[PDB]
Amino acid sequence: MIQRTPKIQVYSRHPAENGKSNFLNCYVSGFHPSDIEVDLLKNGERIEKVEHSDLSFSKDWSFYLLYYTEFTPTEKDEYACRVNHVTLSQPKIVKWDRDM
Amino acid sequence: GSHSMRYFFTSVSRPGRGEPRFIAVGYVDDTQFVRFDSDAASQRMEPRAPWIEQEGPEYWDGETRKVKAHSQTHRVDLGTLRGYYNQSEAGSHTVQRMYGCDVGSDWRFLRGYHQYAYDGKDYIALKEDLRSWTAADMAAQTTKHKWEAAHVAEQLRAYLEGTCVEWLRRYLENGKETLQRTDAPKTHMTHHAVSDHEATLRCWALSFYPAEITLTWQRDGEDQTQDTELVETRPAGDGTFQKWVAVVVPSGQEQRYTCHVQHEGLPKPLTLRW
Amino acid sequence: NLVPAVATV
Repeated sequence: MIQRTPKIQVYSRHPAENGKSNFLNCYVSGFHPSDIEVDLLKNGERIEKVEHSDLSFSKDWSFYLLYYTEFTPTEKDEYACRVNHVTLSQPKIVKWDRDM
Repeated sequence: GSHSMRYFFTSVSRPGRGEPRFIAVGYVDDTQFVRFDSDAASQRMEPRAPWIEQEGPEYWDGETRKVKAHSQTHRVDLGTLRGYYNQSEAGSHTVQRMYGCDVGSDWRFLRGYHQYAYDGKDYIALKEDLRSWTAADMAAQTTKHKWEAAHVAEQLRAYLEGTCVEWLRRYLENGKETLQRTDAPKTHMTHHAVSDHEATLRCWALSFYPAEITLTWQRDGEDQTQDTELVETRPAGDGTFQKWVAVVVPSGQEQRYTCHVQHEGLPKPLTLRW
Repeated sequence: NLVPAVATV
């Protein structure tokens, strides 16, 4: 079986400003097979109300998914995306960097 | 500019009990407009864009029936392919199908496609002439013989040149306010210092539609690829797209570097400096 | 608008 590891980007839908409603995105792509686990995290804790796109794939057959939750950024709260897949020995964590 | 309609289908077998998970999505250009998920309560093709809701109950009945037929073919396929490849019942396997049509600026047929994969690998695809098949291996060659006897290419060609083109034209008209609109990237640049000698410049493109775009760096008016990072184009989640490209530069020399943006929503290429 | 029929492999 071909096994392709997910690429991960974590970012906001709109320019990130404190006190102003936004959406936190975790985009997973380039992976196979399609079974994958994805959590958005607030200060290390799993966010409960997380939705995701319908499964689709690229020309090379690798899958992609967008996971997203409503959020209001503040100065102190830290955000991340946690991913597990068959290709990963330990879950991979990517921190959201607003300064990018 | 050119336009496309494309359908994507994934089925994943569930060995212990029951039928496979089946997910179908439909697109016009970079806009998803329909979906079917076998794990969903409704068991109907669902709208995912306002302009498709214009279509009446017959449309939805018809699409639902067809997408359920697609799902059953895929279920049969998983069993046959398991046989062709001498695999057990213990493992989960995957079939993937993509098909659709491209039209140019005049909205006339340009090309059609229909390709199929098993566990992430090329199985069989229709060729560009829509008359013949590309089979990757001897299992796929068996299918090719079967599809040749039954004149499958002929039926697909008719859809791809006819209905496919005709219904894309129809969709582009009904959704013209969004589908026929281009959204130009909103651009800016950011600065970071790694140390007192090395700096990072990041060129941003946001809120653009369609997804196709080119971002490149120049140094003193020459193209610069070394010491750059270019991320994959990513969905914002409101239907628009985002991308950035970064370059590492000696601190103090920022002014030599320019970012260049090409997009169909820009009549002229855009240039940015720090 | 989906293809009317999908042949099995």
